[PDB]
Amino acid sequence: PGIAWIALLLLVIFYVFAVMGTKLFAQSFPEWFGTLGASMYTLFQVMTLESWSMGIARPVIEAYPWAWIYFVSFILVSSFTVLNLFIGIIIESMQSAHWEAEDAKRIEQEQRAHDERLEMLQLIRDLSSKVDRLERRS
Amino acid sequence: PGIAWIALLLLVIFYVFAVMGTKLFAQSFPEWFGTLGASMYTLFQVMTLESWSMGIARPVIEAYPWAWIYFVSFILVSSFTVLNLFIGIIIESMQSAHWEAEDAKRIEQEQRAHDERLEMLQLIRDLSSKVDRLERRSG
Amino acid sequence: PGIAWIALLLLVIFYVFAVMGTKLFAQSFPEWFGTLGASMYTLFQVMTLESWSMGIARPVIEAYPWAWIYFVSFILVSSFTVLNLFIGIIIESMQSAHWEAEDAKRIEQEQRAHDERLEMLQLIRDLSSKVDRLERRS
Amino acid sequence: PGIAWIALLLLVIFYVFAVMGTKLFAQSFPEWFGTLGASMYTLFQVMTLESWSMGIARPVIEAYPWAWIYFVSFILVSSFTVLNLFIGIIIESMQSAHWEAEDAKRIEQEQRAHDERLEMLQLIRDLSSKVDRLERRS
Ligand SMILES: [Br-]
Ligand SMILES: [Br-]
Repeated sequence: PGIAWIALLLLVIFYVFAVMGTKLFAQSFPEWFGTLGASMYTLFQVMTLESWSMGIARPVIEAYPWAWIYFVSFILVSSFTVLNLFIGIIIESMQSAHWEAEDAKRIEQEQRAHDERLEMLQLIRDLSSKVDRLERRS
Repeated sequence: PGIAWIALLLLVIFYVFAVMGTKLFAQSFPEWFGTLGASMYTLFQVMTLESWSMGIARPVIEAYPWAWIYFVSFILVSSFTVLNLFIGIIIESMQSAHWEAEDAKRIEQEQRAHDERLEMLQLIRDLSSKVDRLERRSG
Repeated sequence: PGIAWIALLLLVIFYVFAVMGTKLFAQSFPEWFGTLGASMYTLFQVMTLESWSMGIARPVIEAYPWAWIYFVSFILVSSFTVLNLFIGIIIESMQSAHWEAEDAKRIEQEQRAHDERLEMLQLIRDLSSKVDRLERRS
Repeated sequence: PGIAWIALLLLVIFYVFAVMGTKLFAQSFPEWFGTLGASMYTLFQVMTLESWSMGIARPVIEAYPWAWIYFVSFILVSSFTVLNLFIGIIIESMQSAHWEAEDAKRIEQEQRAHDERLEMLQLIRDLSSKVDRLERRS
C-alpha cells in the first residue's frame, strides 16, 4: 500500500545478508558475525556507513579476500533501496501537501465553469425557437 | 506554527535521552554521560553518526550488555525525526517558489474568465427580454 | 544570480570560522589549525562529519572546555547552508523540466479560450443589435 | 538517454582517479593503492566518506603534502555526480507520478471546453440567421 512496500524489501534484503554473513564470518569474527543478533548490529552499523571499511570490512577482507563482494554489494544495494524509500516519501509527502488538494479544485472549479456554459446553451436554445415562432406567427 | 512545531519534538527527544543517558551511564562512563551537558554532546555526536558504535556504543554495550536498544532506538527516532525537517522544509521550499504564486494566478485566471461568461450570460438574458417584448407587442 | 548566493555565503562561513580557529587554537593544536589553510582542510572534514568530534573536537575540548560552541555552531550552521544548495538545485531543476514549460502551455491555452470567448461576445452584440433595430421598426 | 548516461560518468570519474591513485601512492601505500582494484575499493570507502581523512588522506598527505588536492577534489567531483543521478531520479520520479497525467488530463479538459465554446458559436450564428430572415421577410 505505497512505500512500506519497499520498506518490506529493505527489511528482507537486510535479513538476507545477516544470514548470508553469520554463515561465513561467525567462524573467524565472532564479535561481529557470531550470533544472528550479532550480524544485524554490525550490519546496521555498516548501514550507517560508520566505520564500515576501516573498522569492520578491511579486517574481515584480509581474512577472506573476496569479502568485499559482500560488504560493497550490500552497501550499493542497501543504499539504492533507501534512496527510493526516501524519494518515495518525498513524493508521498508533496502528493498530500499540494497535488491532491489542488486537483480537487481544478476539477471542481471546472465543474462550476462547465455548468456556466450549459446554462447559456439552454438560454440560447430557448431563445432560438422563440425567434422562429415569430417566424411562424408572422 | 508548522515544522517549527516539530523541532520542539526533536528538542524533547534529546532531553528524554540525555536525562535517560546521564541517569543510566554516568557511573561507568563519566566521559560521555557523567553530566547532562556532556550526555547531550555525546548524543549530538551519536546523531551525526560519528563513531557512535565503535567509539561510544560498543564500549558501553560491553559494560551494560543491553545498551544497544538505547543507541539503535536513538539513531532511529532521532533520525526519522530529522527526515521530517528535511522534508517539511523541502516542501515549504517548493511552496514559495511556485505553488503559492501560481496557485493564486489560477484563482484569478478563472476569476477573470468567470466574469467574462457572467457578462455574456448577461447580454443573452438582455436579448431574450427584447425578443420577448417584440413577441408580446405583435400578438 | 540565485543559487550560488548561498554558495558564496558558505564559502564565507568556511573562512569566517577558519580564521576564528587559527586564532584560538593554532598554538595548542598546530597540526590541525596551525596555518589558516590548515583549518580550511580540517573544517572540510568536520563538514563531511569524518571523525569530527571523537578525533578532533573532543581532543580540542580537553584544552579549551568551551570549544564545543566552535564545533556545534559550525556543524549546525554549515549544515543548514549545505542543505540549501541541494534544495536550491532541486527547485531550479524541477523548474527546468516542468514548471517553466507549464506556465506557458497554460497561459497560451487561456489566450485562445479568451479570444474564442471574445468572438462570442461581439457576435451576441450584433445579434442583440439586429433585434434592437428590428424592434424599433416593428 | 537519461541517468545511466550520468551512471557512466560516475564510473569513468572513478576509473580515472583509481588509475591516477595507484600510479601515485602504490609505492608507499600498498594496502590502499597497491593495485587498481585496491584503489577502486579504497575510493569507494572515501566516496562513502567512511573514515576518509583520519584513515587515508591525512596519513597520505603526510608523505605527499599536496595529496589533499586528490582527496578533496575526488570528494567534490564524485559527490556532485551523485547529486545529479539523484536529482534526475527525483524528477523522472515526479514526472511519472504526477506531471504525466496532470498535463494530459488538462489538454483533455481544454478539449471539452473549446468544443462547448464552439457549440455555441453555432447556435449563435444560426439564431443570427433566423433573425437575419426576420429582417428580410420583414
Ligand atoms: Br509540482
Ligand atoms: Br468559457
